[PDB]
Amino acid sequence: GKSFSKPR
Amino acid sequence: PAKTMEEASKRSYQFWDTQPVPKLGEVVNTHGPVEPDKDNIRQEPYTLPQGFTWDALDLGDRGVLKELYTLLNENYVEDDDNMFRFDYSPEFLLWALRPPGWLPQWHCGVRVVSSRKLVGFISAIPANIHIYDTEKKMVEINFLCVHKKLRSKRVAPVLIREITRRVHLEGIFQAVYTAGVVLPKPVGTCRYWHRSLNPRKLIEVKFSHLSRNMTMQRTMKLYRLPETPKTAGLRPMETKDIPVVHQLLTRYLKQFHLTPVMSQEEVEHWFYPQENIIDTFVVENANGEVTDFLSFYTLPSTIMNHPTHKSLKAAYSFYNVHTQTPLLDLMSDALVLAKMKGFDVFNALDLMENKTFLEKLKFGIGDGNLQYYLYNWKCPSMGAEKVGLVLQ
Ligand SMILES: CC(C)(COP(=O)(O)OP(=O)(O)OC[C@H]1O[C@@H](n2cnc3c(N)ncnc32)[C@H](O)[C@@H]1OP(=O)(O)O)[C@@H](O)C(=O)NCCC(=O)NCCS
Ligand SMILES: *C(=O)CCCCCCCCCCCCC
Repeated sequence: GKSFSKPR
Repeated sequence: PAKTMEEASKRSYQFWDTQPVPKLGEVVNTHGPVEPDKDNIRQEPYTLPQGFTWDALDLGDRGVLKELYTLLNENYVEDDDNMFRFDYSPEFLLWALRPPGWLPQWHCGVRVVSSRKLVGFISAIPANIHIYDTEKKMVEINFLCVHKKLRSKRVAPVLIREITRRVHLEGIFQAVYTAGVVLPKPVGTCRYWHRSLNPRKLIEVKFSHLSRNMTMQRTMKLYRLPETPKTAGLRPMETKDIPVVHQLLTRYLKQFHLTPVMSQEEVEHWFYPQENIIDTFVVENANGEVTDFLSFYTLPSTIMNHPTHKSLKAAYSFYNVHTQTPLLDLMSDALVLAKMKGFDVFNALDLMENKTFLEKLKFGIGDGNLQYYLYNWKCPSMGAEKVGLVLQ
């Protein structure tokens, strides 16, 4: 992305 | 930077207020450019702070490509907790940055005059974009990066204005881009979801946590996958599949409101398999006809400051087209294939029809939004399920 996500 | 939209409307945007984008607060009921095309373009590069110079990067030079790899490996996007950082490979960067139509002046680097150290970058690639009822030639902006030591010094606005200028010179006046931050003004807001493939590793590195009421043994059994895919006739895409994959993609995308319009050459570039970069599998049925395909690209991340686990291997859902195989079955085989190829996690956004399978296939919702933006184009926002564009 332009965003490193992780499980909430 | 703001993460929530409500938190962003308390913010003032000293740079974005000067740009032809809608204001965060206004509602858009029109379809068209924010401002007319310019018929004279500034010929001179914008001025950088003293001691820094522009340098267009020849990514065909192995040494220069490696400098960009290192800039991004050390300074590009991190998660919120500063535990993980994208680790785009050199060969992946070539894939992302030299698609058909790529231009050398659009690989826009900034160097320290004395040391020549690469400290900044921004890129454009050309792309034909369908937005509601309009097809426009645009650019896709990506890989905006300022060295950590140069941050908060007004350098990113100069990179943006300079790439804008260099794109204007080529006759293009619209762009599409994505950000994890809220800016004026999202055309669409998507959400990353994650499907564990190696739950143990993910927990040890604190990418994920154990669910409140279940054990590690349970978590491992929960995420176990078959050893091999189930869809009849699934195989890797070959050169002979380029036309039908283009056909399938083009027809499938018509149902969304923000999509690329790819030539057959662009389809070859973006989907033809390259190990450790892009995987595409087609379904060739009992009659020899290709009726579906799945695809995902390879993007590992550095695990920062960890003594044993240094990298996290992630697969990213790309474009998945179904016409005879159920999408749910297609994506289950994607997961199995990613597991087989050694990935630790499988990521996918909630755009296109992905919400129809995310929960059923045991994805967990992420903490990061991916906002989609258009530059110099006014149109109504759309729900995630109407976004049909995936960027690297
Ligand atoms: C993004 C990055 C280039 C910004 O550089 P910076 O030194 O922190 O920001 P600057 O001081 O140069 O100027 C900030 C201006 O550019 C805007 N801006 C910040 N990040 C932006 C981004 N990814 N895209 C577009 N504009 C951005 C800011 O909103 C601000 O404009 P504003 O006054 O209207 O709010 C830098 O932080 C970076 O390299 N981050 C890691 C890679 C990355 O792109 N992360 C962004 C994910 S959303
Ligand atoms: C993430 O790296 C994307 C960063 C987007 C920065 C803003 C770009 C705005 C559009 C500039 C090009 C306009 C060409 C007409």
